Amino acid sequence: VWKDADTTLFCASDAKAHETECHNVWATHACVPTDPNPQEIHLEQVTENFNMWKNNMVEQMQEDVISLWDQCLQPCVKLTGGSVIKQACPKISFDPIPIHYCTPAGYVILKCNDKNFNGTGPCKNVSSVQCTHGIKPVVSTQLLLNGSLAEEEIIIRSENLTNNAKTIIVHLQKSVEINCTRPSNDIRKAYCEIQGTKWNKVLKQVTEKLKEHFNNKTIIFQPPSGGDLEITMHHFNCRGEFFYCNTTQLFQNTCGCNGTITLPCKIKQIINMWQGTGQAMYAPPIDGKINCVSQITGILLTRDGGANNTSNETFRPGGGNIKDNWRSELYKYKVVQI
Amino acid sequence: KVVLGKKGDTVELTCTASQKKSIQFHWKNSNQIKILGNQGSFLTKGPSKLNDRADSRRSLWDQGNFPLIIKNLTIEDSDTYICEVEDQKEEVQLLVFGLTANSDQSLTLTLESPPGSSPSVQCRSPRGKNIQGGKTLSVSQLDSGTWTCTVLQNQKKVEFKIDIVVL
Amino acid sequence: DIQMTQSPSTLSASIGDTVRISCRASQSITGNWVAWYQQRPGKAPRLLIYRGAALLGGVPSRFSGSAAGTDFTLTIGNLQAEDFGTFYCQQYDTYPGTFGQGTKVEVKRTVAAPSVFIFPPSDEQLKSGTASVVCLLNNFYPREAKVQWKVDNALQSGNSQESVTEQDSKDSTYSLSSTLTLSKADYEKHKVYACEVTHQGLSSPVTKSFNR
Amino acid sequence: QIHLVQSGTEVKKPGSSVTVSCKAYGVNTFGLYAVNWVRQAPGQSLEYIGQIWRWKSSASHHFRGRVLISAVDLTGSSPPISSLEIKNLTSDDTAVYFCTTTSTYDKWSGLHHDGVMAFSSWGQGTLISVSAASTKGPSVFPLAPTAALGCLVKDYFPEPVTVSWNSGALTSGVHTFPAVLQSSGLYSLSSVVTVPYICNVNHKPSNTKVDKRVE
Ligand SMILES: *[C@@H]1O[C@H](CO)[C@@H](O[C@@H]2O[C@H](CO)[C@@H](O[C@@H]3O[C@H](CO[C@H]4O[C@H](CO[C@H]5O[C@H](CO)[C@@H](O)[C@H](O)[C@@H]5O[C@H]5O[C@H](CO)[C@@H](O)[C@H](O)[C@@H]5O)[C@@H](O)[C@H](O[C@H]5O[C@H](CO)[C@@H](O)[C@H](O)[C@@H]5O)[C@@H]4O)[C@@H](O)[C@H](O[C@H]4O[C@H](CO)[C@@H](O)[C@H](O)[C@@H]4O[C@H]4O[C@H](CO)[C@@H](O)[C@H](O)[C@@H]4O[C@H]4O[C@H](CO)[C@@H](O)[C@H](O)[C@@H]4O)[C@@H]3O)[C@H](O)[C@H]2NC(C)=O)[C@H](O)[C@H]1NC(C)=O
Ligand SMILES: *[C@@H]1O[C@H](CO)[C@@H](O[C@@H]2O[C@H](CO)[C@@H](O[C@@H]3O[C@H](CO[C@H]4O[C@H](CO)[C@@H](O)[C@H](O)[C@@H]4O)[C@@H](O)[C@H](O[C@H]4O[C@H](CO)[C@@H](O)[C@H](O)[C@@H]4O)[C@@H]3O)[C@H](O)[C@H]2NC(C)=O)[C@H](O)[C@H]1NC(C)=O
Ligand SMILES: *[C@@H]1O[C@H](CO)[C@@H](O[C@@H]2O[C@H](CO)[C@@H](O[C@@H]3O[C@H](CO)[C@@H](O)[C@H](O[C@H]4O[C@H](CO)[C@@H](O)[C@H](O)[C@@H]4O)[C@@H]3O)[C@H](O)[C@H]2NC(C)=O)[C@H](O)[C@H]1NC(C)=O
Ligand SMILES: *[C@@H]1O[C@H](CO)[C@@H](O[C@@H]2O[C@H](CO)[C@@H](O[C@@H]3O[C@H](CO[C@H]4O[C@H](CO)[C@@H](O)[C@H](O)[C@@H]4O)[C@@H](O)[C@H](O)[C@@H]3O)[C@H](O)[C@H]2NC(C)=O)[C@H](O)[C@H]1NC(C)=O
Ligand SMILES: *[C@@H]1O[C@H](CO)[C@@H](O[C@@H]2O[C@H](CO)[C@@H](O)[C@H](O)[C@H]2NC(C)=O)[C@H](O)[C@H]1NC(C)=O
Ligand SMILES: *[C@@H]1O[C@H](CO)[C@@H](O[C@@H]2O[C@H](CO)[C@@H](O)[C@H](O)[C@H]2NC(C)=O)[C@H](O)[C@H]1NC(C)=O
Ligand SMILES: *[C@@H]1O[C@H](CO)[C@@H](O)[C@H](O)[C@H]1NC(C)=O
Ligand SMILES: *[C@@H]1O[C@H](CO)[C@@H](O)[C@H](O)[C@H]1NC(C)=O
Ligand SMILES: *[C@@H]1O[C@H](CO)[C@@H](O)[C@H](O)[C@H]1NC(C)=O
Repeated sequence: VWKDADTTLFCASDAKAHETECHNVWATHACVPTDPNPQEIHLEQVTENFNMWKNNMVEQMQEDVISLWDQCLQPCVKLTGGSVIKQACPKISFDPIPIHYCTPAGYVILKCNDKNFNGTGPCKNVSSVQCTHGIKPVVSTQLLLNGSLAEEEIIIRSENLTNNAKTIIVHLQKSVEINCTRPSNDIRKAYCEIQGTKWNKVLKQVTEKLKEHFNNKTIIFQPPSGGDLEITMHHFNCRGEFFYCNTTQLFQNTCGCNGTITLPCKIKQIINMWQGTGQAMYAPPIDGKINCVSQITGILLTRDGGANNTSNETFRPGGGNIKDNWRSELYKYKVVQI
Repeated sequence: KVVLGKKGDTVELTCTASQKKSIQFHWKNSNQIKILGNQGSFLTKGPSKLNDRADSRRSLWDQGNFPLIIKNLTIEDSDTYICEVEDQKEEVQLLVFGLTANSDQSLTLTLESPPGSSPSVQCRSPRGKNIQGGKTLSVSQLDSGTWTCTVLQNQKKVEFKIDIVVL
Repeated sequence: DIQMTQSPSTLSASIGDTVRISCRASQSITGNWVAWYQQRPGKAPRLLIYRGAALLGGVPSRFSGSAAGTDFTLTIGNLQAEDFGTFYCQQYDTYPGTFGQGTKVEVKRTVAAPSVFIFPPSDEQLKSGTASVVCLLNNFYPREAKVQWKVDNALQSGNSQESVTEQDSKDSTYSLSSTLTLSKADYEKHKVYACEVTHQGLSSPVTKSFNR
Repeated sequence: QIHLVQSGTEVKKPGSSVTVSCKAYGVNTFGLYAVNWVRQAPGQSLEYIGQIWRWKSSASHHFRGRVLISAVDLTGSSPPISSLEIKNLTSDDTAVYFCTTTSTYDKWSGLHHDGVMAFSSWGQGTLISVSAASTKGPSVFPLAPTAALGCLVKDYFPEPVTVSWNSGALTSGVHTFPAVLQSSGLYSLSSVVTVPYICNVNHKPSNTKVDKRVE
């Protein structure tokens, strides 16, 4: 009845035309309304295979988010290699809305409903939908924010657990609230508050899950060994401002830990673009309180893989590849041609 | 593919992807320890002993080229390096030598060489006096200036120069 | 449990020829779930065709399939050196997977008569307590040949084992050994030992023999 | 790409048990790749032993209860591993065993049929020799006389042996025949050279470097 196929999708959201928030604006121009009566048909006795690492859906979402960040977050001064490009840099209201990805006629989306599906292998519970769920195009690093939570277990997904260079997605079951704030009246100085209790607890649960994927070895957490600030720090956009949080505290086996954790954040104007090889400078931060309270719903890790001894294993945060962020939401979807 | 380098110098290792585009790549050593790779358009550095003194030209990543630059070489940096680029698993043998005289009678040039090496050292003196030997070259007189000494390994020559004194 | 029987057991072909190798199942396979492999000597078998006619990726287009009910056949056009070897057909219609007898595709060559040499047991072997009489047929074509061990003009069954070399890279010929394994006692109890070889290329039965 | 690397040669005695393993390098998961074990007796065709598919073990009815096929998925330290264990070994299990794998992702690919499939990727093969014979060196005897002359390598175990002439100097006209399993469970072969001279026998398992003259 069907085969896997790569076709061009189309977006669908509930963006409001009167809204000034750029995500809403882009969506109203690029995407259609959501289905008011969405229907999902359970394929009984159907087992379907999935490979979340080869899903063209992700690639197409990537292209949308790039275009959206391009129309909505144009840099004042863009520096690609040696070229210097000056263009307007108006401050905008920037809060990501959910985007549904839908298939054209002749095609349909298969949705794996297995409770602890690692993204690759057979799905004993396949469903069929016309669109995916509402995915916020949240662009982050080290910490996946505002994503979908795992139902029942911490899930560990990697293209290749053996290849240390391959990123490790950590899908959490319980969110860890992170409250990041730039106080009103160094304008470039901010901080992210995290309840140390929850984080420590969650962090232990993920050690266990790592153990079961890595030979009950001892799990060690460390800050990133090096690289760009966007990678060595928890990077994310809040209200149009580019935050950089220092997550050194969050990633170390220290667990008086019941305390509140305050991460040193900085608002940057000069950044490295994730969209591609290029650097961008934006105007100084807006006035007044700048507060984003997000839910940490996943973690991006990277195993050292010394491959010298079985004494221990070490994990560090990373995740500059934003296709891994879309992958973490689109893992349960595939596009097939009827 | 084998390349050499002087102790304290800079070596650049080649990695060319089949495609003229930026694909996830990564430079590892023989022990499978990450050295320098990319996540998206960002640069990441592994826990290797060369975390500084290692860089790449991001400029050529779009052209499909992912160089591993190791500046200020050490003797310990001598190892086999691997450029994984999706299908490619290219490999290269890096060897680094450092030549040092006993001090700033007799002279002895000790060639600091990596283990599992076959050092071949010949030094041309002022007035073009040529001397050959292993990790050690010696002389018992004094003739004292900008002595120059080439090292041969895997049919590849690396040239050194050292200055001396007299009484 | 399906049985696959191939035809022929072996065929002689030249370079550029078109080889037809058929295979038949004990019952009808509607799904055409049959595959064709090649095996180089000493190397693992390579998969060439699946689902009857579907040619696997990386495999030369000179390989073709044909599938009809119980009878399947592999067709190889423009034959070449790498093609020579043993080909197998397999069914995966029903559990469990079953292979055919195999087919030896070998270089055809001008028919050559065998060179017969007889070897009496070495003295040191005789002193070891056993006697091995070795009749040898040097380079010949076809491999197909019969060799008997007549002792005192009397046939002998058992106590005999022959061996064959692979086709020579250049001579495109075979060389064959035949060994009669007796005790020292049984060797002393008989007078004349003979090796009679009969081959299509001989045009006459040859008896190379000795007495001791 | 995929490269199935199998364990080394096993020389075990009757009634014993042997476990071999297949390292499926380049395989993402045995959830998309089914593993099939197929053996081939010396001079014989291929016979399917069993499989593991969707993490469900199975074996041909020919091997029920005698065979154990297991597999573990990809880890941080190693590729996906499959393993075949065989109990109550006999001389009729002296075959070369193959670890083979096949992608089952595309449900409408001709490769596979609901657990029954062709075998796309083949391992190196692993030989298992089952015999009561204890490892033994060969007695080497000269078979002396256009003319033919050869050396007889007799009653050795296990295989193989490497035989040369004039220490590799002589390479033309030589025919080293494959070992024959004698009725006494020992192996024996011969190397004949045609000439109008010494034998160089090396049986590494027996540490015997016998070189003997002929005439
Ligand atoms: C992504 O998500 C995916 C899912 O979410 C996830 O998939 C999961 O993958 C894992 C693997 O990582 C799966 O777990 C494995 O399951 C394997 C198969 O298990 C089944 O089959 C075996 C064997 O079956 C025979 O025996 C039983 C008798 O009990 C028979 O009834 C069977 O029919 C069958 O017999 C048939 O086959 C015979 C020959 O094959 C025939 O002769 C016979 O006639 C029949 O045809 C069963 O025993 C298993 O059942 C047991 O467990 C269930 C519970 O699930 C119980 O109900 C049941 O009672 C049993 O207790 C099951 O049916 C396992 O082989 C495999 O086990 C290995 O790993 C664990 C550690 O995790 C080891 O402890 C274990 O020993 C095994 O390791 C062996 O193999 C490795 C590598 O080969 C060796 O290195 C190691 O040394 C070890 O070998 C040792 O044991 C050998 C004997 O077993 C011995 O020969 C060796 O010498 C040595 O001593 C493992 O558990 C899991 O099922 C998947 N999950 C799901 C939901 O499907 C995927 O991994 C995820 N991916 C990522 C990247 O995260
Ligand atoms: C997840 O990440 C891991 C990283 O390790 C990948 O594992 C590697 O997978 C590739 C698969 O090709 C392996 O590459 C192959 O290794 C073969 C030998 O492997 C071991 O064995 C020898 C001794 O026999 C050792 O010397 C060697 O160091 C290895 O430990 C090579 O022989 C292969 O080259 C041969 O294969 C091809 C045929 O496929 C031929 O064309 C070549 O001529 C040549 O004969 C090949 O290099 C690699 O070894 C694996 N692990 C390592 C180095 O740790 C996984 O691939 C990856 N997951 C996925 C899905 O890719
Ligand atoms: C992750 O998800 C959390 C929510 O789970 C999200 O926090 C949300 O931030 C938005 C925007 O920052 C908040 O909504 C705003 O609330 C402010 C209050 O200061 C209002 O001023 C905003 O409306 C103004 O601007 C509008 C134009 O767009 C005008 O129409 C309007 O009149 C107002 O002037 C707006 O309502 C939202 O309340 C929080 N949500 C929660 C639960 O706190 C966070 O930003 C997300 N982070 C990432 C990276 O996705
Ligand atoms: C985020 O903030 C982090 C601190 O909150 C930053 O970490 C610091 O990074 C600097 C980089 O130079 C380090 O400076 C070095 O410190 C070592 C000593 O390290 C060891 O000893 C200290 C005790 O003082 C111990 O805390 C460590 O665990 C080590 O055992 C010196 O040897 C060097 O000379 C140099 O001074 C800091 O040590 C390090 N601080 C901590 C607490 O680890 C981090 O760099 C910030 N991230 C970014 C992107 O700016
Ligand atoms: C999110 O974090 C900010 C920053 O800590 C919290 O802001 C506080 O708000 C109360 C009033 O509600 C003030 O009295 C405090 O002075 C504020 N503190 C700071 C540092 O600004 C805010 O309460 C937090 N929201 C939560 C936890 O839901
Ligand atoms: C290369 O790195 C080495 C590191 O050794 C530098 O050597 C150090 O340099 C300072 C002087 O600059 C000395 O005081 C230290 O004792 C040296 N440390 C060691 C371990 O040797 C060297 O300066 C660097 N050279 C270049 C060209 O970058
Ligand atoms: C299977 O999928 C259906 C929806 O398609 C869901 O209601 C059910 O809970 C799922 N069962 C499991 C075990 O995930
Ligand atoms: C190791 O993990 C295995 C299963 O993965 C479990 O049986 C065992 O109890 C664990 N041991 C420790 C010390 O965690
Ligand atoms: C092993 O195989 C033979 C079949 O030849 C059988 O007689 C014997 O009982 C088997 N061993 C056991 C423990 O059943």
